[PDB]
Amino acid sequence: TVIDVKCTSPKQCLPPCKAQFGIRAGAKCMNGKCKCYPH
Repeated sequence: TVIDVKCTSPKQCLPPCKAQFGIRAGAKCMNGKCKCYPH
């Protein structure tokens, strides 16, 4: 998934990823915005 969590690092997208997107869900950054892994 992609959220409009704007990023300097994966860190700041990891709590929304684990919010709504999944149990062990992960997050990384590219182009200043998140690319969330819902697993």
